[PDB]
Amino acid sequence: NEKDIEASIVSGNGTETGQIITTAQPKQTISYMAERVVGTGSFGVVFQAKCLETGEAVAIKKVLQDKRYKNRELQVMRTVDHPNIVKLKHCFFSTTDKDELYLNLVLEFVPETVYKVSKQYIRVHQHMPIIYVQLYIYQICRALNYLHQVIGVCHRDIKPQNLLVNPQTHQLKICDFGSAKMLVPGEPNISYICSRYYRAPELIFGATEYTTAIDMWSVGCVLAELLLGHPLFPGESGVDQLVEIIKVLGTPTREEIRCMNPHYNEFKFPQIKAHPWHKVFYKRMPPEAVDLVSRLLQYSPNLRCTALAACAHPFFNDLRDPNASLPNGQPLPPLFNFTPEELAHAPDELRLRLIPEH
Repeated sequence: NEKDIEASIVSGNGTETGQIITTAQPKQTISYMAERVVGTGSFGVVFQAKCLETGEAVAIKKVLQDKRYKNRELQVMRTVDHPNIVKLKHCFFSTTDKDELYLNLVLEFVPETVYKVSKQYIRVHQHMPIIYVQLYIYQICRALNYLHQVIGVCHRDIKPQNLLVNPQTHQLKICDFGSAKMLVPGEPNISYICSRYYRAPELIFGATEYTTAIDMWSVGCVLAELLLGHPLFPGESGVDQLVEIIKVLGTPTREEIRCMNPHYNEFKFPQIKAHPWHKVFYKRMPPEAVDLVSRLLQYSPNLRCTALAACAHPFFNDLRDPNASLPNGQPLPPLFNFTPEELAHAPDELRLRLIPEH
């Protein structure tokens, strides 16, 4: 089936064009001038392109087709439609002499990432305004809710580089679903996923039956990173990453290790007392921020927050203000324009806090 298509290339240092069919009843020529790689990954590279027909700049993720492990990326991409997840526009094959097959995913062009924006603030040695922290983290959690509930998929690699940012609207969209999977109880999963800094400690203790909570740990770590202006848990390796977590949270209880991975059994380690959240962040930093960070960063995944619940956290009261705006006067992005399926997560309590009076 598939119904993915071939490309044709025009090359030679002067230009770099790829020609394509769009979709269909009569198919139509669509072309892209390639330019400027803006990221890689273990399988493929993301590069900018100009759609020669329309004019629209786009971001084409060239994925190297190596059997290795699951795709699922295209499967998810086709069937997702939400303001805070990236829109797939087209997909095609970009094969060349010998080598092998490349699958190209033509995504909408969003320039900056959270990683870039954070680097900007950090290199001026001055912290990033809370408004933005609230907007981005809120928009992650919203997207996560849709993924977890509507689509039923766990993104499974929430990291700053996988989060696009419009510098004008300050709209954020989740990127790169190479690691995403519909988590099924019973059928065991891969243990070793998610960038190490943002990796939930279930995955560290070799879990296999894990929930969507792993992504909510990741947003916990992103949020911390935005407040701290540096990675909260900068692990060098799996073991060093574990310790980095222990330095803040303290040593896990046997009950907590149960919740994380029952099969693991004992954990040979001394009992380090937790370095309290209060002394992890500034006195400046809003209590609501620390409260959220702490609820997101727990060992036991069940006690961890859910995406939609997080969205309704007091920390995002500011965003729900009727007079709320970007610091340059311009309005906030779409925040509360929920679809009914988005809010199929029952609680009316939640709904009421979630959508403001306006």
